[PDB]
Amino acid sequence: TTFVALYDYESRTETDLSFKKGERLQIVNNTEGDWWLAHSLTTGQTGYIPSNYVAPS
Amino acid sequence: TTFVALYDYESRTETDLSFKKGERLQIVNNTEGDWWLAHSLTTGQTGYIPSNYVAPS
Repeated sequence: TTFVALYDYESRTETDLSFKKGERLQIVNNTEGDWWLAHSLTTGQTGYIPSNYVAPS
Repeated sequence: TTFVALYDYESRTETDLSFKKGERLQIVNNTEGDWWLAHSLTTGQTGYIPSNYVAPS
């Protein structure tokens, strides 16, 4: 339930969290679900999606 | 391996993918892992993190 960072991470956008190796993090349950990097076979566009918006074929 | 969108999603940043209900999506394996919304107990900051950078307490 409480995780520890193994590496530094520097934020690349306004929505991600920067953290330093050793920081203690708690995951936030939320309605979007985990986010996955995805590719649209319909549009050819690519980027992150909220997993709770999709289902398997 | 191939997912279907259950809902429209409109992109909120430059890194997320917009898609319409019914679109067909493939997930992209990558080194960051799934992303989780997280809260830093060290800094009080909050936002998304790459899951493969952390481990359980």
